[PDB]
Amino acid sequence: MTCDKLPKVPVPPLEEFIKSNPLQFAYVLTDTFDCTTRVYVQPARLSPNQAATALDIRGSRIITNDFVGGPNNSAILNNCTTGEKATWYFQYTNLNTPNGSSYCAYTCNGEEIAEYKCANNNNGTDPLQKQAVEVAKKVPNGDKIHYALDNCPEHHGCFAFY
Amino acid sequence: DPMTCDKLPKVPVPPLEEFIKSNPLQFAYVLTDTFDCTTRVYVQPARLSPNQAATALDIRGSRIITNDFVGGPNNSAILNNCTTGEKATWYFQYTNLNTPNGSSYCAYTCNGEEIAEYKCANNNNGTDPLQKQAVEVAKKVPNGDKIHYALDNCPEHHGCFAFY
Amino acid sequence: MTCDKLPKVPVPPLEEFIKSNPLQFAYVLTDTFDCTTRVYVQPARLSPNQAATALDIRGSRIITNDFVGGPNNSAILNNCTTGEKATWYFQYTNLNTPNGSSYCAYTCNGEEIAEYKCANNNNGTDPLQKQAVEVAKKVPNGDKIHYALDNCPEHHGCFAFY
Amino acid sequence: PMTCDKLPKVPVPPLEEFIKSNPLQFAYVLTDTFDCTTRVYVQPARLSPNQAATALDIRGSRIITNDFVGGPNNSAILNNCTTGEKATWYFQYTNLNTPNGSSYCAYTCNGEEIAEYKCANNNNGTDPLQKQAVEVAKKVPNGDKIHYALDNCPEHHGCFAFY
Ligand SMILES: N#C[C@H](O)c1ccccc1
Ligand SMILES: N#C[C@H](O)c1ccccc1
Ligand SMILES: N#C[C@H](O)c1ccccc1
Ligand SMILES: N#C[C@H](O)c1ccccc1
Ligand SMILES: N#C[C@H](O)c1ccccc1
Ligand SMILES: N#C[C@H](O)c1ccccc1
Ligand SMILES: N#C[C@H](O)c1ccccc1
Ligand SMILES: N#C[C@H](O)c1ccccc1
Repeated sequence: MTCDKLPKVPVPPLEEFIKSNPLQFAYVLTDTFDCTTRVYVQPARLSPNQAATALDIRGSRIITNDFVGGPNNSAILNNCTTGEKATWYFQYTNLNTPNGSSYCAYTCNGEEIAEYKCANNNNGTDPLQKQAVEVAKKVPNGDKIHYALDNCPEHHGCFAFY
Repeated sequence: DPMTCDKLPKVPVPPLEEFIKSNPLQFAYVLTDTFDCTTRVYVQPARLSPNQAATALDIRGSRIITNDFVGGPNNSAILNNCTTGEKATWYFQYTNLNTPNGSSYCAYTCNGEEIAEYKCANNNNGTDPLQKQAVEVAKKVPNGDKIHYALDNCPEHHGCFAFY
Repeated sequence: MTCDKLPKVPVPPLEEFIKSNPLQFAYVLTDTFDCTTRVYVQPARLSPNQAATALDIRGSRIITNDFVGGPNNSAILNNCTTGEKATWYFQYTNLNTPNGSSYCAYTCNGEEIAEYKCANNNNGTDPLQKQAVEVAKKVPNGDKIHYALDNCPEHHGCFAFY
Repeated sequence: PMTCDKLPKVPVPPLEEFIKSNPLQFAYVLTDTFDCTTRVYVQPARLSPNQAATALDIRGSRIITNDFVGGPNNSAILNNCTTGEKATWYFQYTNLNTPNGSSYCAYTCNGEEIAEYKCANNNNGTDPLQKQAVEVAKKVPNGDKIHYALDNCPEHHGCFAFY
């Protein structure tokens, strides 16, 4: 199983992602997205390109990425700070079930997995996440994939932010 | 024209949904320099949130301030700084969400008779006439002289419309 | 004619300002000092630095700055709420004439005028005020200088305050 | 027993005596409004037809203003510049511009109880007259509300008399 051979389910409508807000990454690859909250934003009223934006929030820090649909069930991300581009795919999505939402996404380095993000708002109770993670772990560099929520800063009265 | 911060208008908090449909907004006028060059995103409570508090995100480049909020009496929103634990009682001077010309509002929090903070948000490049008259009224209360235009000389973007 | 090259008359003795109290600004640059009454205050008895204070009063709002002499006939202001400093000069003073008092003061942003206050207590009848305003308007940013006393709030029995 | 209508009514000193005292702070007041407050007196405007002086009551960034003219029985009649509301005030005592500075205590009455009380000084409350005046006014009806007005005041930013 090489990264480029992973499932690429269709991107849900943006409204499905927004109804899921907010989410937390239960499993990631690199340490960048440990202890992170995901929020999805519609495009600004006056945005000429009408791109949506993904917010990755870690305490007082935030990574932002505009995204648009691309070929082969892909999302193409534009890093708003650096202009860096990346092609992402969904291994699966399971948004807005009666037990909440989960998904797992990935970007590839040819055959290696460059980054992995599994999000949920049900504390990892979705059976699809278990299965997806085990499958992702056996991809080249999938050894790095880890539970992302172990040693996270203490909160000060907010549920989803610190 | 109301004289002190305690006497400003307090319109009903619109349903969260009206705010979320306005996402994202920018702050055209603020009181302290904390909220210059800032984009606001409203977020619904997490599914498993015990208190069902919504969250206001104040995003300035690569930095974020977060505040959970819930309804309070007299059309108040009570905020909880997610990083500090610090509480603040806010009100809306006016809201004008989701018009054919977009959304604007102005919100504030008082230190008694003075204004401690002020946030005028819009997604229509400051063209709502309500916003202009709101800013003029707020400036006249104690400490209101610090309220200023918040979007001069902000950093350059890298491909994104609403973030940098 | 740029702001850094405007006239800089000697700051009169404090007593001359206090004998003028209260004044109103006839012409100002920003909107801040519209519909505003100026009162000058002597240092407190126990003040170590013996700085005098300028009070800018607009309804129930007050802006306060201690000030002291600086070089080149400057007044250095200390905003009492922030500790921010600003360097002011007098374009002219004409205090305590038989037709009352007037002056025009200004603070620069290099070659631009950042703020302008022309005060009087004679309903703007000092011919010096008209010439001074005409000169300052020609300076960069000075196109914003405007008459400050149109459509001010109505009073409830007091002459100088509302 | 001492009631408000029966307190001392010393003559109002000339305005210049108050202006020479500027600025003052209130060490004792009745209502909450006049805590952490600086008092500044202003002469009438040149063009003011009635020539009423003005008292300024400044608390941080907020100012209350009252024109005043002398009335009967050593009274000052105050005109709130924002409401147009009138109040008759008196001085329990004045001690302006001694070699130890200035102090006074003034009051206004709701019949036999005291509606407001303002004890000003520019000497950190060291005038012996001031202690005595306060003890007396506290025993008047409602005078139990009179308190020290300078306990937990906001921190300053380089000015001495304003914050
Ligand atoms: N999670 C995650 C990815 O970075 C992602 C994928 C699609 C759209 C936005 C963001
Ligand atoms: N899992 C789960 C919660 O609903 C949750 C917790 C933190 C951030 C987003 C969502
Ligand atoms: N802080 C701030 C915002 O403008 C705000 C956020 C939620 C409710 C009221 C006001
Ligand atoms: N005004 C306005 C725009 O719609 C706007 C611009 C930047 C960020 C949010 C919103
Ligand atoms: N008018 C005016 C200025 O703010 C100013 C100038 C000199 C001294 C005090 C205040
Ligand atoms: N000009 C003039 C008057 O004397 C005046 C009017 C209002 C405030 C200060 C002074
Ligand atoms: N202190 C005090 C009162 O407010 C007052 C009394 C007489 C004159 C001016 C002001
Ligand atoms: N008493 C005393 C102080 O020195 C003081 C402080 C502020 C204003 C006037 C006077």
